[PDB]
Amino acid sequence: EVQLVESGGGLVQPGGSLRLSCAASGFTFSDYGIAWVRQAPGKGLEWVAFISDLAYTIYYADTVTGRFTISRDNSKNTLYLQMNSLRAEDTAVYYCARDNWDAMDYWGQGTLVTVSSASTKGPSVFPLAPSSKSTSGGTAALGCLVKDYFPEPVTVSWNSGALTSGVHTFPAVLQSSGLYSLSSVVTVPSSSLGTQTYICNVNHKPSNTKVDKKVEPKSC
Amino acid sequence: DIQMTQSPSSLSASVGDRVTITCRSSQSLVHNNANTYLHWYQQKPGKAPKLLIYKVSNRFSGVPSRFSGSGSGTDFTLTISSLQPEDFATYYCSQNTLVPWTFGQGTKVEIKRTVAAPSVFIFPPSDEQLKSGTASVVCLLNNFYPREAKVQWKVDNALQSGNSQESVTEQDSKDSTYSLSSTLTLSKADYEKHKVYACEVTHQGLSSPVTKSFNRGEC
Amino acid sequence: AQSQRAPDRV
Repeated sequence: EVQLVESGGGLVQPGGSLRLSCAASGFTFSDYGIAWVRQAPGKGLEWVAFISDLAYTIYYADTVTGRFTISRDNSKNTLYLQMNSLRAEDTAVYYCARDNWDAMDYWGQGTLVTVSSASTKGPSVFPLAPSSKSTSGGTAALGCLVKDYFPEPVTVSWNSGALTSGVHTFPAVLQSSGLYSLSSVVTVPSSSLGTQTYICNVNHKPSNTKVDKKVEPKSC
Repeated sequence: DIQMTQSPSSLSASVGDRVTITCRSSQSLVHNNANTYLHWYQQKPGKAPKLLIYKVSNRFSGVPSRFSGSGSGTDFTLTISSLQPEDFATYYCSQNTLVPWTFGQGTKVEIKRTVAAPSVFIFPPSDEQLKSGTASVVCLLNNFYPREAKVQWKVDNALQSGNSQESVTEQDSKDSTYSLSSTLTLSKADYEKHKVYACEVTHQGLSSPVTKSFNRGEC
Repeated sequence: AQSQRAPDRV
């Protein structure tokens, strides 16, 4: 029931600014200190800022000091991190974590900040239809191609979350064009093909692209 | 300023094995209040870290009893008493006694598993992608172990080199396997001037390389 | 150097 929800992340030009927001819920917010911790893609955890209980003490990481400002509004149950003069070195999933007074015990799911001069692009969604040349069998595979978006992240589900078994959503690959592309694949019984619908639910929030793609067999 | 060094940075262990992860401080983590703020985190793929152990040895709410902590001053330890498939993750120690608060590098735990051959599927480009002018031919290697595999692309016996990308899934939390998609990307112009699209896969669980192929045409 | 490990309430 304890939750911290980060928002306000996104794409920013280098030198630009963002204000991250963390909406607290399910505890006494005014009782606890709140930390920010960031994780650059494929990298370790880096602590960045702390605001105490009533804001009396505030800590920054040297890497961040002067540019980032941590603040809170106890009456709003919200924490803020104002990030100025963003370098590429700041690209990271930024976590807000509540501190026990001994440990950061509850973290939010994170908001991704991408510092880049590239521009947002929505993806195209294409079906990966079951069986090539030879039809039928015992276990089939189908999927969706989510092609050519920037930046991360993209979300993929199947049948609005009702289908999870056999699902592999692959990490995105950065193509030579500076655009991302992934596949989400599912294995299902062959006998089920044509007696059930398979929809992939694609969301790319940064570009307001939200697409439901039906995937089925064809003629050849 | 406290440097947190973990040992090892990664490891493979079988299910049921005892696994020990070491954390080293450059400075005592005993606070002035006599407490020692060393904590351990588990981070699974694309999820936030979860608190496992706080203050050296305290198991956090809902943490299974096979996870424990140990140590004093400079040298600390995380033990997994009997490793389970869901225990795949990166583990981090952290200190809270001094500012800045610091983490170790992480120790990635992989689950060692019996060899499993991939299931190989090939997908021609949909007509709809074709209309946008591109062709992606996808090759899926499903539920295999170990992670290493080679995928070779051929178009009418012409070797394809550098025009294909691969993505591997993180180890599955239930059956401990990996999956891999290789995407061959062509112009639709090029795609339509050729017939046989073949994916050749090499893997330890495969006696002999397996080729999945199709013959072009919305036929 | 040492971090505050008690709330601003104290």
